[PDB]
Amino acid sequence: TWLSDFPQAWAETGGMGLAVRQAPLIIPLKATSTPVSIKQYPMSQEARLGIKPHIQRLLDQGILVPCQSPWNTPLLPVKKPGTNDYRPVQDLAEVNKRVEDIHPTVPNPYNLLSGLPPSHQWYTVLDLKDAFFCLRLHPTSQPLFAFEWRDPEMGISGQLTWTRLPQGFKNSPTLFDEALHRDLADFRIQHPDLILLQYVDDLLLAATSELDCQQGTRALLQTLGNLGYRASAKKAQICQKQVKYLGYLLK
Repeated sequence: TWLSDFPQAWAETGGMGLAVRQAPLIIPLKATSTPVSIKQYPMSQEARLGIKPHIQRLLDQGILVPCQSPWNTPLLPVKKPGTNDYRPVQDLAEVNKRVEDIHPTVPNPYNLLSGLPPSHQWYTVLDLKDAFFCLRLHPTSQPLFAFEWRDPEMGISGQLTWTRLPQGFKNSPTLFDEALHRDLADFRIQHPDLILLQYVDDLLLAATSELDCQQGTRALLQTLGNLGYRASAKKAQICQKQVKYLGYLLK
């Protein structure tokens, strides 16, 4: 129904996204910042083989590429509770510390919803999958996020780094919010009878009736697909009068 019509708007059917209108991002440093190289902490064999699959996937998607840089931060295998699944988690504290700050133009998780008029009772909530990875990193800033990766009988031994905005980077939330705000501006002007709330990668569309919500959602998904974003079809809440958004429950 809603999936078949917009295959490029869903993560499950469109694959990894890529914001086609966003130029590669350059990351400004603080004036006195200098490169930091924290060597990779030793890792249990179970851990390394545990994250290999995630690292390999990332490399297949071209999100990770080999490199060599004077920057380097530790990669930590984070054991998922209950299961024997390890997720690669990088500690960018030392890098975040050296990057120039950005003043979040982000409204607020509360004052946001409080603006919603009671006149719009129909909602559609969407969360974008791997939002940060949809924004590319300019090759000049890529070296900042480098880390070590080695695996004997695998294929490589050295440093890897990201070609997309990484997790753990203090400025990703804001950078993605601003980018998505730029990409969805026209949508707003083209649909003044709809209310569009957006906080980083979580979206809420409000209409004055089930019909407008239906048509508004179709237009939104269409727009997200064209742009290269991907929402979670699994967690989507389409044209409902009661939905949960940002932890809050609406009725």
